[PDB]
Amino acid sequence: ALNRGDKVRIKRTESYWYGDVGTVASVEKSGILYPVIVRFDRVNYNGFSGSASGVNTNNFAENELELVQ
Amino acid sequence: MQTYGNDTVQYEWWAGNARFADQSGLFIAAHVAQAALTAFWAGAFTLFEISRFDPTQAMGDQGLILLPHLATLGWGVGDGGQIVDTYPYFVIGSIHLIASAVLGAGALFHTLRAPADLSTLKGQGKKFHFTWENPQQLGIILGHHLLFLGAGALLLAGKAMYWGGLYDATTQTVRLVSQPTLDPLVIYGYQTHFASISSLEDLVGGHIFVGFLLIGGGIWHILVPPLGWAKKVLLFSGEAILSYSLGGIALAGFVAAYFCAVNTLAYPPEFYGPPLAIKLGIFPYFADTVELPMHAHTSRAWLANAHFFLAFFFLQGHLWHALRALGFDFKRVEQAFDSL
Amino acid sequence: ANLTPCSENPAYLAKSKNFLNTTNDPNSGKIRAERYASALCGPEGYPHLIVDGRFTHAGDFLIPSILFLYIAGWIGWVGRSYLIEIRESKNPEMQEVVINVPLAIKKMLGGFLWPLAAVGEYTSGKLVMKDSEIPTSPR
Amino acid sequence: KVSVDNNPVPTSFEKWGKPGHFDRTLARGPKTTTWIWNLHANAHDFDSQTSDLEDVSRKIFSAHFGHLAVVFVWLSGMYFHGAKFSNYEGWLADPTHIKPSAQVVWPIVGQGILNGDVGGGFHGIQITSGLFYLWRASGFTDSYQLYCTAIGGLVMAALMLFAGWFHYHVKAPKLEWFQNVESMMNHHLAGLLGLGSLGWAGHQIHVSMPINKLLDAGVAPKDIPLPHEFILEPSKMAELYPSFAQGLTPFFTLNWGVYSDFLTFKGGLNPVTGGLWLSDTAHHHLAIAVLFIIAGHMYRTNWGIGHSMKEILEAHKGPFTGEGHKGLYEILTTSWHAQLAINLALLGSLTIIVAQHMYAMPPYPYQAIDYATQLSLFTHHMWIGGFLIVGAGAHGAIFMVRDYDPAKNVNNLLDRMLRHRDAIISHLNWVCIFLGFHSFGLYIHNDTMRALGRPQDMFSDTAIQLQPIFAQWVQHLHTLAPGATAPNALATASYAFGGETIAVAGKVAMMPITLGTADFMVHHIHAFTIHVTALILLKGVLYARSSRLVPDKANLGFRFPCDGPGRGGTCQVSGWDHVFLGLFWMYNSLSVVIFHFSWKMQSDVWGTVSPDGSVTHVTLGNFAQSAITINGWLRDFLWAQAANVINSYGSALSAYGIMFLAGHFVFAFSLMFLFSGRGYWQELIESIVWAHNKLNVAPAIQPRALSIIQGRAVGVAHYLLGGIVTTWAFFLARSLSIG
Amino acid sequence: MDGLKSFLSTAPVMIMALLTFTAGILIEFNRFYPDLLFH
Ligand code: CLA
Ligand code: CLA
Ligand code: CLA
Ligand code: CLA
Ligand SMILES: CC1=C(/C=C/C(C)=C/C=C/C(C)=C/C=C/C=C(C)/C=C/C=C(C)/C=C/C2=C(C)CCCC2(C)C)C(C)(C)CCC1
Ligand SMILES: CC1=C(/C=C/C(C)=C/C=C/C(C)=C\C=C\C=C(C)\C=C\C=C(C)\C=C\C2=C(C)CCCC2(C)C)C(C)(C)CCC1
Ligand SMILES: CC1=C(C/C=C(\C)CCC[C@H](C)CCC[C@H](C)CCCC(C)C)C(=O)c2ccccc2C1=O
Ligand code: SF4
Repeated sequence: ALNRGDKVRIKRTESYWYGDVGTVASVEKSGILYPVIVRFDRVNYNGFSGSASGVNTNNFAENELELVQ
Repeated sequence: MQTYGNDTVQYEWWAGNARFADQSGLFIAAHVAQAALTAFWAGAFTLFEISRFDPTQAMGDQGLILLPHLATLGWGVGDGGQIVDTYPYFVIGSIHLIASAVLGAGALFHTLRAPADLSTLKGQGKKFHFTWENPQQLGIILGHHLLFLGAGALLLAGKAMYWGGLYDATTQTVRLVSQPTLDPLVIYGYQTHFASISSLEDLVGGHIFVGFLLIGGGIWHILVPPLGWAKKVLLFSGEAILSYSLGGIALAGFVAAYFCAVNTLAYPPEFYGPPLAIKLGIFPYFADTVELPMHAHTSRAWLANAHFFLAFFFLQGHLWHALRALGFDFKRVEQAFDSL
Repeated sequence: ANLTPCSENPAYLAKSKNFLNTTNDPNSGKIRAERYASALCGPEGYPHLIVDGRFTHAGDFLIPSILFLYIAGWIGWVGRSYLIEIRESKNPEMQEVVINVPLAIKKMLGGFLWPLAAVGEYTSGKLVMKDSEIPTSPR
Repeated sequence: KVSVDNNPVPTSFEKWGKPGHFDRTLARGPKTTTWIWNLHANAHDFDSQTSDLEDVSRKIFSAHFGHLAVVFVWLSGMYFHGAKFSNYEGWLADPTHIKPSAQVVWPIVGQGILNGDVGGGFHGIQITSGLFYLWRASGFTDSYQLYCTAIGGLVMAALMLFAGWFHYHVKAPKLEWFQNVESMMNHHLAGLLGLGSLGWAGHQIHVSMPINKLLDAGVAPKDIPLPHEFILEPSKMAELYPSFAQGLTPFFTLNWGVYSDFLTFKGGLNPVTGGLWLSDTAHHHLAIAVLFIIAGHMYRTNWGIGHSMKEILEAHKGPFTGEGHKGLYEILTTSWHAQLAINLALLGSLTIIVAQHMYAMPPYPYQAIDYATQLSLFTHHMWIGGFLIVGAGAHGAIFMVRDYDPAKNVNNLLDRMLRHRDAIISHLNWVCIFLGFHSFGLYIHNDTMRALGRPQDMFSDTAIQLQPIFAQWVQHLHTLAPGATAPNALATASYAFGGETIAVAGKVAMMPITLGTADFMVHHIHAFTIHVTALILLKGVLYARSSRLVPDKANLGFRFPCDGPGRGGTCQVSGWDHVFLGLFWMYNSLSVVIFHFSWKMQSDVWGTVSPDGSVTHVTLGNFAQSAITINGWLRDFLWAQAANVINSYGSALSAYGIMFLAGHFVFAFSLMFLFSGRGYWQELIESIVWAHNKLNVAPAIQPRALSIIQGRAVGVAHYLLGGIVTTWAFFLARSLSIG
Repeated sequence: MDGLKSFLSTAPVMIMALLTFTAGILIEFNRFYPDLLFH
């Protein structure tokens, strides 16, 4: 139950962004497990060694997100 | 300011003094704060020079800058160029210190209590309101400053004649100079050897002549408004009058730097050190004939070189502001390099 | 203390007659020899430093100590608040790679109010972040 | 045949404020701090930015002009420091006694003690580069000629910078101008090497010969005629040599035998000044000029005559070699990395040849007397040569990964050599292990025989002696050469093979170097380490395409850390990591080579001389029976000769002590990057990001640890820097203490 | 020169100008007042 562009804190407890805020880019349709597309500004450890950047967008669930707006 | 369009202009903090150049009260406040800073430097540094003075040595070798400026007027000078009693230097230093205190108090008064523009006043404050476009009020301010400089020249004249005695390099005593020169033809002829005059009566005669000339210019500028022949040739803005004043003070600094290094009676050789030699290396500086041990220089060298370099950079400040007053963009010179 | 002062130490008085000139001033070793006379030396002739906190030797330690504690705090505050004012302009990455040098010069000049600003930021809560909104690592 | 495009790239300063524009993944944005290291790791990778063979080639050409500006401003700094802040005219007044110094230090923090008394009242730091003897060989007299040479060098530095801007942004050449490789080869042969050798032959005839002749006669400074006065008055040149009255006319009628009084074949050394004869080197440079310009017309460009190299490579094919060199002309004119590997290999071996020739035939006046100049010039050129050979092993692998197209070269020498990579490497490491046991286990064996108190079972000369008979026979042939196999030569090629002891100013220039069994063992040590470095680099070249462990190595790139922890583990498998290992092995090889040089030359060659003919050396002949032990290499060389670095405080050689300890520091600092891996430091840096996020000071540039290749690169860089700085400080402080 | 002001304000040139200014004032303070172990 989130909009498209609201700040939300993550409570994944196993991700790189754990406690960092993110903007919900889109919420997909129901039925799937992790529909909440969340984008961040800080990239994670991703890619091969010596890569210039990583990824920021990620599919998250609903019950592990704390809305801060 | 110039304001080549964009009437509501915003300056950043590194040009932060350009923000109050249109307003009136802060324009008074910053300048009287600056005059408070000059009076503070004068009084506090002649006190600091009394604090670091040794009578067992000569004067100009130890960096004595303000005490020779007071001893040329002959306040606490004894015999043979020796200073044994320094009361009036401390007196004039305390006078300048309390004068700086009251000038800074007036500066903070005009910053805080007096408003920005003097057009919102009702009584005498509305008469002091000025704008950079009407030249009449600027002429009134111009004439009153002319009158005050003439009054200062008359006070120096009274110090030379009645209020005390000056100092000479011939007898090396005080001298109550009376009966100066009265002829203006020889003053017209003094445009060639003004550096070495070698007579104090001619000095006080030139001072009373330039003082009466200043009073004449003052009453002339108060009496008549500025005419229309100069308004077609002189620009009327803040930076224009800033440019004219900057060129004037740069020329005055060059003249004072020439006067310091070569004179002998307005700068005595026992107070400022020996007269200098104009030596051009990369830039024309002023070198001494003898060399001081601890890489040191006399007061004449410091005064002449500092006033020369400050006059040079004030000439380039006049150049910057005068090209700014003529409509030049100054990112046009960056756009000329970028088009290339 | 068991250390003799340099005003009467025999090894220091034997070693001060030939102190080497460091700078181009030819009397630099002699003025160093009379500058280090106030300090105390051991049995070798070298000036030791009492660091216990007693103020009679505070010129050995405490007087430069707080001097550095100004300048480091100055650098720290200039490095901190500048990051805050590039937390958003349009993109902080290029403003960290190339420097917004008028903003940097503004912070570099204004950094001499750093300890009062530090107590102000500590009281306003904008110095120390909360223990829950910080991106911690998983246990 | 000139093909130039006009204005390909606009000159603009706006691209300078956007770092990382040359690569596609760097110009997006610095999201992570590793982008910064990538900005320096791909700044010269011009093959990864452009992929059209025309933009990269003009980028290389302008980069050559920029580097040439760097060398010209460096050479200008050498001549300017020799002009203004040196004692070149003072050293020229008295070359034997006082010592050269071309750097004065500002006394600020007590470093005025570095300005030691080098002789004649002048203070400063004594130079060991020895370009003063270069200047006396060229013919410099006063400091004004060095000053005008520095001014002309700075003029040509700005001229090369303007040529770089002109050849990239105004008039840049096309790809066919670069691929004219036969015109490039014969122009570089004749017009660059041969024409430059003819220019220096003319300078050695007119300037270097008469000035050094009257300086060997004993003419004081401010009494030598100016170098142009010999041309302006040929009588002053004709009174020194009788053949100059004959004029140019015997040269054209092939009457060269009357030129024999000033183009001699003396050889050996000059007994007055302790260097090569200037008439010998003048005749030498003239002969090299003639042979190079003759060889500078071999390749056809426009006039039909000449060898195009394509059918040269077509014609060489044998039974073992299949199709021969069919395809290599298309390889070496379409890939810059193969040309870089060949040129770095041959420039590295050239620089090592330069070091191995500039110690037994000292070409400069008073160079062999100054031991610090001789030792520093030897070891520095040894290190530059070994570095460039490792770069050959690098760019061979880069050619294999990104510039090797297997469809064009089928059954040629490159394909056949890649087809039996196991039969090459499995014999190369066998001879590595055989040399390793038979050059190091000999050292362990007589170390143990000396430690067990039985010296009759060692490998000494009094013990079981391994006499190097082949080089001793070669020395016998070089001693017997002048008069039998070189009849117009008076002296030998050098006095290191065999002959008299050359003494100049109380010191020894060059005496014959006998080769005992210690030289046998240390030469096999040298051949062993050369074989191992030529194993790591060669198996980085051959195994860069694919393998049996990982057969997908070409698609992963040249510079990748690993394939993963699988197959037991595949870390350090790329062609880059073989260069990373070969750099340490070049360090070990050249350290032992310059150690053998320094100890043998200061135990059997150098030292003072006595008027009755007896020679006393610096270490009194330790290399005979004490260079065969590891404890002998430690006690008598690394402990005894390091005392001049240790006990030199409060003196002129005081900076070398705090460079000795500095080099030990950078070695020990390199071990942190070499031993540890990235993921520890990533797990620690993220905790420091937590401690920054607690105070809201965490940077928006994401701070994270170095890459794995970056960690190995900074480890090998600090290792080689620390070891070379330690050896530099030790060699300079020792050989400046011994004179 | 709209790009020269950005190139002179990159991180290496600004940190080199700041370290040159810091080393300059440190060397000048150590020339006019040398050998200060304490206060
Ligand atoms: C009569 C004196 C006078 C006055 C009233 C002004 C007034 C003004 N000038 Mg200015 N100027 C002057 C002299 C003067 N100038 C001289 C002599 C020069 C030549 C060096 C300049 C060069 C100059 C430039 C290049 C610019 C101005 C600008 C300006 C305007 C913005 C306010 C400002 O200066 O920024 C506030 C002042 C500061 C922040 C000070 C800067 C800090 C300096 C670098 C440190 C001081 C240097 C040094 C330590 C001084 C001590 C010397 C020695 C004892 C060691 C303002 C109207 C600016 C303008 O028109 O833009 C709107 C502008 O770009 N001026
Ligand atoms: C100016 C920004 C800044 C600030 C405020 C801090 C503040 C802090 N750092 Mg730190 N750090 C910085 C930059 C900064 N760091 C940088 C750039 C690096 C990479 C070299 C580090 C590496 C680092 C490590 C490895 C550690 C800290 C730690 C700490 C904390 C303890 C104090 C300390 O040891 O600092 C001392 C600072 C250093 C040793 C390195 C900084 C040295 C540079 C020269 C300071 C200036 C940086 C920058 C150029 C200035 C920007 C000015 C701006 C106008 C552009 C403290 C919160 C420690 C910690 O976790 O505490 C719990 C710790 O272990 N820092
Ligand atoms: C003719 C000489 C020459 C030329 C043109 C090249 C050219 C090239 N090499 Mg290369 N190389 C050479 C010699 C040469 N090399 C030699 C002799 C070696 C053996 C050491 C190597 C080893 C080598 C490796 C291992 C790699 C390259 C790579 C590359 C390519 C990219 C360069 C790059 O990103 O570095 C940009 C420049 C730098 C990173 C600067 C390096 C700074 C060094 C490490 C420190 C210098 C220490 C200094 C002297 C001491 C003082 C510093 C301090 C104490 C004050 C480029 C085509 C890379 C490549 O192709 O990857 C795909 C690559 O990975 N080269
Ligand atoms: C001092 C430490 C050390 C030693 C001894 C070696 C030794 C060796 N390295 Mg090596 N290496 C080292 C450090 C060392 N490395 C480091 C730091 C690096 C980092 C860059 C490398 C990188 C490296 C590479 C990249 C390669 C080697 C290779 C080799 C082998 C070459 C063959 C040889 O010399 O014959 C064998 C010589 C010895 C074993 C030393 C002699 C010792 C005596 C004679 C043997 C003991 C006698 C007897 C067995 C004792 C019996 C007692 C009983 C109780 C067992 C050799 C085993 C190469 C290899 O293995 O292929 C050929 C190879 O390719 N090394
Ligand atoms: C910046 C600014 C400004 C300005 C200001 C100013 C610049 C000020 C100045 C001021 C001043 C500058 C003041 C002064 C003061 C003074 C004082 C403070 C004094 C005191 C002294 C004393 C008290 C002394 C005493 C004594 C005596 C009398 C004698 C005996 C001894 C003794 C020495 C003790 C303004 C606001 C506009 C605006 C904003 C910014
Ligand atoms: C006096 C003395 C002493 C003592 C000392 C002590 C004992 C110390 C302690 C210490 C401690 C017990 C400390 C604590 C601390 C804690 C904390 C908690 C801290 C805080 C910090 C922070 C928070 C930071 C911040 C900042 C600043 C301030 C600036 C810059 C920026 C930053 C952010 C970095 C001694 C004996 C040595 C000697 C004598 C003298
Ligand atoms: C310490 C370490 C790190 C951490 C490396 C870091 C944090 C790099 C440190 C760089 C700092 C910022 C120093 C800057 C480097 C130079 C001193 C810059 C020169 C600046 C002057 C000219 C002013 C690794 O990432 C690593 C990776 C793989 C194997 C081993 C290691 C490893 O040992
Ligand atoms: S240890 Fe490192 S380099 Fe080796 S396989 Fe694992 S990840 Fe790759």
